[PDB]
Amino acid sequence: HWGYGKHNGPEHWHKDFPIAKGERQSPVDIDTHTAKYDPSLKPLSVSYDQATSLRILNNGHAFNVEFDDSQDKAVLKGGPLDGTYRLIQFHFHWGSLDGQGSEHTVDKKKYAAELHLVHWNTKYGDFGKAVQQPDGLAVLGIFLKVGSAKPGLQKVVDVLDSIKTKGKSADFTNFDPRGLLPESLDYWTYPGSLTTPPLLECVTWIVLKEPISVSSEQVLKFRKLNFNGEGEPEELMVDNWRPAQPLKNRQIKASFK
Ligand SMILES: [Zn+2]
Repeated sequence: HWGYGKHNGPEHWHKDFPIAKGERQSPVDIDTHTAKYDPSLKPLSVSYDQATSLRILNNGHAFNVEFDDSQDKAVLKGGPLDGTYRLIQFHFHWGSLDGQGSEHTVDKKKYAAELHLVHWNTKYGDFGKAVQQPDGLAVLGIFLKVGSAKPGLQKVVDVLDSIKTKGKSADFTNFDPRGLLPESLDYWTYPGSLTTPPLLECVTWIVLKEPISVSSEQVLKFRKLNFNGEGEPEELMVDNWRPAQPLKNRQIKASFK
């Protein structure tokens, strides 16, 4: 149904998913002049040494790099979080041009793309149970700007030809998500939602302050993916981002001074 076209884009989602107009929707604009340092946040802990990637899938909206989440292999803990959150997948949002593509914004600045590492709270047993809880998910968001290449992204870029169209997948084992992280783990955090239907308000967002750089050639390969299925008219997979939503009765907290 839903997508990012003219006729089915974000501004339409509310008809089928009324929480689209909810109290804790994502993404948001992060105003660096109102987010406040919070000395209570605990250090953040990204433990990806035992991550087992399995497959990469074009779902018609983005591509997901999927992990084995049936044990505590790759987990996020610390920061704002209580307990342990297991990595299930990562995906990106990106633009048709370098001046747009991110979902979150920083002082209204749009980055070229945004990476989402999605993790679910083990206290709820499965992903599908977790998304029904306000503290069910933790999403680590990382901005991408265009400049030098990101070596740890190339293995992703190089498999994209094999998943050009909706419904295609490829084996994608032994990929190390640590190669997608910036140097610093300074972050902003707030409570919000999934940014695609069903838009559930189940996410603790953790948005890193430092972007990673990718090359123009890397991003150009993202933009050659298709929203459509095999043999259908080509619709390039670009501009698969939701714009900023109202902050409402939320505060964005900073991990850093
Ligand atoms: Zn996302």
